[PDB]
Amino acid sequence: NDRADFVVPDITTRKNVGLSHDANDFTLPQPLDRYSAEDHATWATLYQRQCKLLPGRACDEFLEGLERLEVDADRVPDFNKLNEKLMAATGWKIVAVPGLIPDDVFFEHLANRRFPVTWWLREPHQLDYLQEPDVFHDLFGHVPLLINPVFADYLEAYGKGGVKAKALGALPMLARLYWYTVEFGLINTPAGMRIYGAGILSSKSESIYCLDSASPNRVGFDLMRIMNTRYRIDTFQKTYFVIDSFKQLFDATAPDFAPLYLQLADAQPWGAGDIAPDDLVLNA
Repeated sequence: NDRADFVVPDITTRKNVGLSHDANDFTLPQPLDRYSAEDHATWATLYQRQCKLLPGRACDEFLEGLERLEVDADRVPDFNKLNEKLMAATGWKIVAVPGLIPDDVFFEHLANRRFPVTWWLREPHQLDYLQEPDVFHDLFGHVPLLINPVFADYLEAYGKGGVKAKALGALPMLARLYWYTVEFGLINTPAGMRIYGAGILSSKSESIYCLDSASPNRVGFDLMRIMNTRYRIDTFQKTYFVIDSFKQLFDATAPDFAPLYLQLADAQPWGAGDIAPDDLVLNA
């Protein structure tokens, strides 16, 4: 709009009217009075649809975590109550945030075993991986995996490294690492390829596509390749990275990343659909 810019408000803005958030850490008390009977039914529908698709697809740790933490199947979970179990089982807790938050705020939470969860739920007509993460993507997609202590330690170390990053170019590199592991990672298991990425596990379409399709590349995890690989947000992934164990992912954070950012700082990144000379790729 020329000069008098009227725009479509995003869902984050509409849902948070009248609500405040901490100026420093972006947290707020979860607004339980804001979920309508309709939102509880949307949660229940999403949860049930994913639980029929996950067998043979989600890694075993994810399934066990959903069982052990008893994530509510029938309504949006009460964060405080879930935290009673999550803290005792893993040392982590979730904190409510309004929607997207600055990277530095996000790293500081992970570094301190706090996983930020957008509190609001998508509306009825927006059932598959919309614009902006919501409570189902954030809570259902990430929280169960924290039950694996190695994956929880990976996230804590990932956060600590983000807190420390200063080199220009470090942020896009860390964003690609997070996207191709925590959001869209696959893991090879004795029983076949399985999924551990939150952006996949909370999405009906991604859950099916990542293990069924011939078009995408499935490449073995390689830290430096991933930090130098672009990703697209509004379409199915063109490459998925596969780990062999959560220990391999954790061990990847062992080195201090400072020298790695400098090494990649002037590199042209790989396209999201490219295959690099040093990749090991899934056979067929």
